[PDB]
Amino acid sequence: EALAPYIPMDDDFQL
Amino acid sequence: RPVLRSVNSREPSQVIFCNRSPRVVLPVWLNFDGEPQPYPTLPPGTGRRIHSYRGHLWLFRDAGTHDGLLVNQTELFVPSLNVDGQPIFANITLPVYTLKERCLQVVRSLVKPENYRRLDIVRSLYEDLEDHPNVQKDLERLTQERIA
Amino acid sequence: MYVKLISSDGHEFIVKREHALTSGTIKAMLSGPNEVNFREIPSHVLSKVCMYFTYKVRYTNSSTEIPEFPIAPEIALELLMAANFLDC
Amino acid sequence: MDVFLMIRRHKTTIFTDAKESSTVFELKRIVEGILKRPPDEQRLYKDDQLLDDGKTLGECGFTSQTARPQAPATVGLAFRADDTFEALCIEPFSSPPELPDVMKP
Repeated sequence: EALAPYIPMDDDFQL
Repeated sequence: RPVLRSVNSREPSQVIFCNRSPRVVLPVWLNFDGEPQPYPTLPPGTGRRIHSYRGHLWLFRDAGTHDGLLVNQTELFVPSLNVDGQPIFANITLPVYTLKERCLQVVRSLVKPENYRRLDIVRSLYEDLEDHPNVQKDLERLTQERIA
Repeated sequence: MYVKLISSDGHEFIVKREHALTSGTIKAMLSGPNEVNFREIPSHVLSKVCMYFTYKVRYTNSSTEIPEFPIAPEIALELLMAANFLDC
Repeated sequence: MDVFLMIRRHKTTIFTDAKESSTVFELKRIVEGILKRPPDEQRLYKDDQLLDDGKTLGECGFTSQTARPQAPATVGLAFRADDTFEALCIEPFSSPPELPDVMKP
């Protein structure tokens, strides 16, 4: 099956 | 089978998108048919963990204007297998635009396209303003450069 | 070593010759086997073009975070015509 | 790191860079190569403050973060005469015209 990227529920962080 | 496409490796690779630019960044994933798909944007100066895969292709653009951006100083980013649990960084930055391109950016940002030819500028610049950045064109361009 | 660029109101800008070659226009002029008159470019524009030279030479091939090159809306049109004329 | 400067006198502006650890005297040496006046005939300034020959540019307040290539820090330059005093004087650049209606908010 085709597996596309995804984003974990998580806060972004500041650089 | 286009030349630029992700491979369906199904092998997980954790990546960290780091937006080291002042733009709102759109990550663009090339799917397995080479068609670009948008992913959630990153505000300036922010990082985000991503679940991607080995051999997938990504590029990055200004989300509002599709100005070109670089990722680890090149056009395309490809996750590799994580060594010892460490994610791969994708450091997104502005390229050094030409001054001309940078001026066109600023002018586009200020002037509705219907009003470009009301500007008191040399006539060859109207078409330059109208020829805004376009991901599909970039993909055709990157494809040719690759062949050569 | 350095080249001197003259703007329309007679401001003189002395910049490293390597930096001035960022301009394709200047590069072709000085390419043979120094002062350049740019009387069509006002000093509020030519000073910014010289900053662009410094910025291109510093940041090209660099792996650092690159800052935006800033352009105030009110100089954008003239700077665009200078950049076009100067090929940079 | 490096600081990026505009050394300005009257209607002359020199774009140059120098190390933050380099001295005011070494910047006068750069100026001497270009404008042919020796260090003991130059006065360099940050705003209205005369800079001491012996201080580094960092010690004078020129730091990499605030003297960047795309927005260089201004160093004022004045020359000495045998019997007169030259006020520091930097001629402003020109002013742009009015922003066109089609570019206004």
